[PDB]
Amino acid sequence: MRLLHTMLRVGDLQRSIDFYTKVLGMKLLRTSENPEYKYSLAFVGYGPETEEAVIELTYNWGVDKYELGTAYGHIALSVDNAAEACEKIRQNGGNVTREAGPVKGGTTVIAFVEDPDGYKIELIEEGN
Amino acid sequence: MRLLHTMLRVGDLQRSIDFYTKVLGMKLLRTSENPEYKYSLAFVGYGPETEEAVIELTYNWGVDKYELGTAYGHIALSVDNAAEACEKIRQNGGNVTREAGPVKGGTTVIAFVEDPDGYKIELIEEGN
Ligand code: NI
Ligand code: NI
Repeated sequence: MRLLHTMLRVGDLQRSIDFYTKVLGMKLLRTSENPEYKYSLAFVGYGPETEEAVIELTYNWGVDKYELGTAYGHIALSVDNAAEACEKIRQNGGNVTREAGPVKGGTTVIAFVEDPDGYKIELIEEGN
Repeated sequence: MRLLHTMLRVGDLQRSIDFYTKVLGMKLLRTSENPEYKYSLAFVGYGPETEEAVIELTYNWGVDKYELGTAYGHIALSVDNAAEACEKIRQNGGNVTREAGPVKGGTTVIAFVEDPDGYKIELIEEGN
């Protein structure tokens, strides 16, 4: 068994695709529409769904906002360069909630940011 | 770059750990506790953190309930036997919201369940 994906509802599909791919470096793997139930999907990721976990973005026609709640935490991604991502993210209008820097008591560089819908993302700069 | 984990706040750590490991077949990869911030964590997954995406279960001391909200969707996992999985889940702390079966106009078998805290999980099956 394997973990396939994490699905998040977004208020604007393209805005989200633009962010994940252009700002975070993922690729748009596939997209679909469901006319019957009025929603669209997009899968974004760093590699093929067959080999690894990705993100499923769901856009319900006409719905631009959701209630985030207090349960869901975040998604953590390995980042090539934390500082730069924060910069890209910021200048790209986003919010950096935790500037890049070594984590408390450790050495690993991490940062926290928010996507366009306010979801939190943890960036961690990390057989063979 | 890769997806590292998805973090979910849980009302009872062991309760969550038992569900993901005993019912879903994941393994407990690591744990930690932090007095400053008052929480404990458990990482569960089908492979080590360096090979796969996993789940970060967060238990905030003395907090046993959160607001799920309407934004967060689910986590999808592959399974060998959706029907069997559903049964195991419904009988061990979970709930089945969508019985195993093919998707309209498809043949791929899927189901939707809820874990002990209400989080949705999508089960995707991989001549009887
Ligand atoms: Ni995390
Ligand atoms: Ni899904």
